Amino acid sequence: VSYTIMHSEEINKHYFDCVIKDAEMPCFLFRDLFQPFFLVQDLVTGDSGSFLGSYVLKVVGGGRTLNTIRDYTEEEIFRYNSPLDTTNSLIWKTKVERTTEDKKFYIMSHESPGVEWLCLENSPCYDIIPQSIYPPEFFFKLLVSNRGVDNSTYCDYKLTFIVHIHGLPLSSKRTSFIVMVSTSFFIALVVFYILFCL
Amino acid sequence: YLGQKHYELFSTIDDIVLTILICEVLLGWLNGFWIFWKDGWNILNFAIVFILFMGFFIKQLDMVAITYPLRVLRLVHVCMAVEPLARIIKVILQSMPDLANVMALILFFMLVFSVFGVTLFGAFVPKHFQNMGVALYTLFICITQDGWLDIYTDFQMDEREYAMEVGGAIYFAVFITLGAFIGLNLFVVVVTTNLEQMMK
Amino acid sequence: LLGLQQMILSLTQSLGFETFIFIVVCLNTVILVAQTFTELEIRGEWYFMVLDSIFLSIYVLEAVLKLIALGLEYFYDPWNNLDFFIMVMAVLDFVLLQINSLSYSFYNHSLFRILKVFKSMRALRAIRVLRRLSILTSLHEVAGTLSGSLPSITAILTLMFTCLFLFSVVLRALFQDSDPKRFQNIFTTLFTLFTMLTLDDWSLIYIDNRAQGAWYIIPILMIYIVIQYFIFLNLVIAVLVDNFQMALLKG
Amino acid sequence: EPENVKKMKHYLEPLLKTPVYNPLGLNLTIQGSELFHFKVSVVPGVSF
Amino acid sequence: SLRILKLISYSRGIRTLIIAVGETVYTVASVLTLLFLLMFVFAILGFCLFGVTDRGDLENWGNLASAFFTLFSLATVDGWTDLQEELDKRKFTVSRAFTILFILLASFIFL
Amino acid sequence: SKYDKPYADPVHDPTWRWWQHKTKDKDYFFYLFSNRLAAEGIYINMNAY
Repeated sequence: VSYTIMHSEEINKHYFDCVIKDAEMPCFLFRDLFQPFFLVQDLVTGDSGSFLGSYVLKVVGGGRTLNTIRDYTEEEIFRYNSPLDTTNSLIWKTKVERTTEDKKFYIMSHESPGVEWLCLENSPCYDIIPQSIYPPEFFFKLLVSNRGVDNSTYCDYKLTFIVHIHGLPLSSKRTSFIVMVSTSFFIALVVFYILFCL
Repeated sequence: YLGQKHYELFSTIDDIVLTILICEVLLGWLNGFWIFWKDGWNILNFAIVFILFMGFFIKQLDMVAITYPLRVLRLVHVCMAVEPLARIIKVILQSMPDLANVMALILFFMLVFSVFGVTLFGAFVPKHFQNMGVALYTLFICITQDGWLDIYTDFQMDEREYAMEVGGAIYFAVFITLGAFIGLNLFVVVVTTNLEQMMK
Repeated sequence: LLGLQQMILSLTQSLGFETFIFIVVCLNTVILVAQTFTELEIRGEWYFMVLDSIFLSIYVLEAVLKLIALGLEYFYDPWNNLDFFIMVMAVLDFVLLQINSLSYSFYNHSLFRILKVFKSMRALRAIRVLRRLSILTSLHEVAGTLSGSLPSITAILTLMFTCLFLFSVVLRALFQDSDPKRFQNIFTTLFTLFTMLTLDDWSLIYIDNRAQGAWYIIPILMIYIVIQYFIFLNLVIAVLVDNFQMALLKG
Repeated sequence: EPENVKKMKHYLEPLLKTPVYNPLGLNLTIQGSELFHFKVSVVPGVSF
Repeated sequence: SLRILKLISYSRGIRTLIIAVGETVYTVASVLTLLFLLMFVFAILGFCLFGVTDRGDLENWGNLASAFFTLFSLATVDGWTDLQEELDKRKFTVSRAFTILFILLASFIFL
Repeated sequence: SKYDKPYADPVHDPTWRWWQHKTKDKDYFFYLFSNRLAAEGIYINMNAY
């Protein structure tokens, strides 16, 4: 927790929580680069080490609020978390040179630059609307696995946790729509003013 | 080391100067409260003795930080009354209202160019370019034109060759030189403008 | 409707331009001074750029009304030419954001900073078009007397530029293979000349050049510094003093 | 007073009818012209 | 050097220049007295603001001679940046405002 | 059994979440028990569980 928050406060030099603050669950910004750090916890002794190993990160579920998480399929995971999907369905994208077998997913360590979020045309970001005031919120259930990328232990850690993202951006379609409707309505009103002033 | 045998005498001379000041104020009020209230400089002396006596007789957190500058303000007021500094003080107080417009124009041009500043400020090259009032006062430090090579090394090596290291630097540098020259000129010109009022 | 449309445009331009332009550019400057404000953008970033694009749409409507307007004499106002350039850059950046896709870098690149300073130009234009009323006559007269002696100060800054370029050329010529890491190129050379010109750590230049093996460059540097410093500042101070002084001699 | 003797002082000050201080930081200040005689005691219930 | 000053006591042209500039002695003395009064005011103010509390900032707004020299530096352009970095760590946010007000008064007025 | 939360706490020993807001005034509790002015005369220690 503390390392992730302090890296977020040292890379982007600012941080701000959600409107409904939860102590157990903080919130992460869309504009901030996401570089998670992980811990290995031994429950039988007092040590708690840092996970200095490789892993694969991907989003396996999503919801608008809590208790709205829906699981995804194999080709869905391929469409959402892989550079090899031709459709505009990249939830996120990273610049790194190490990839897994068949180049499908990303191999990341603690020296990776971080995660930049995209959530393109075929994602839950596209055609999303607020339900009230304040920016919209989304929840991403995402797992870290250690299946074929580590040769130091004899079994892999499957950490499938959930994360909160607020401040979700708007589609270019939405900005184009509001701009064009503002232009049309204002020229209509000004032309009414001009004609009725004559 | 001096005050351990002087604190009692310091208290006594404080009382003596306070009582002679309030005696002078009462004698001035004898000629009329209206003329003393309707005056340009007796108001300041009245406020000085009022604050000092309220802090003396009634308990106050005014401390040395109020007792001592009020005394030296009275010193300035008294030494103004003897002739050979009065003309210069008079022309200073005549020059201030003409300096007010120059100060206001400088501050307004400062805001309208600090927008261009803060477009390249905040969360990068920070702690003097952020905080949106500290950025303004750091720009004021830079326009006062001394020791900004610490700032020059602060935004040094954005890409190490050109990046914005050329752009933003030349922008705020030419703005600094133009604003500093214009401000220093306008200051000296308001000065000589009000001194031509002095010798007429 | 030809000239008839032009005269209708003149009358309705007076009325509607006054009312609508004043109210919408007041709201534009409100949201734009709320925009910069690097504390409240984190209490935002989602209601900020949408209103920014909405009022940019209002501004492109302003430019559309000016384009269908009287035309050539519109271009004869330098402020209106600045409006046209600002709006060209605004529609350029708006369509650049609108098309998406692309193949170049993004996510707060240098081009994003170029669009941000374009937004700063737009904010300055909004500020300058809300001050049609009550610029105050005192500072109006002060600025009019300040701008009277333009050819003199332009000539003096031209002499400054020539002298500074000559000093930079001779210094860079004399600083070859003399640890030039501070002034390895033309931009850094002219910036260092500016620092010498502005009394900034030229004593530090002397003390870290004394650590080097060259010494005569230090008398050369001080003599150039003192001549340019005294000559330029005396010139500008005297010129502007007399420039306001003859206006003083009048009413 | 840290947030370690808040409850103890708040409990004790009613029923002893005397203000309760915390040691290891105690400082005295006097404005008089005479001989001052002080007694320092430990509150009951914490020693024999 | 006093002997050299006696050498330069000649040159009647310099004597005429000295005569032409010698009616300003009273004026420059009056401005120097104004400078000394403002220096004294802000000297006692700076000692009250940063030297009385005695939580740092010694020999800058502390001892009287050092305080006077730091104020004379602050009334000029030199040494303002390092002094500002020195004062902001003493838990005094309004110290920056007081120092910039002192600059915009003293430096501009005196010069 | 509830320490299977997938979010890391700053400290191990899940009972740290138990005895955190209450350990600021342990001494007071002892004063109430040694002199017998507390509860049913029960002293629930914090380092015993």
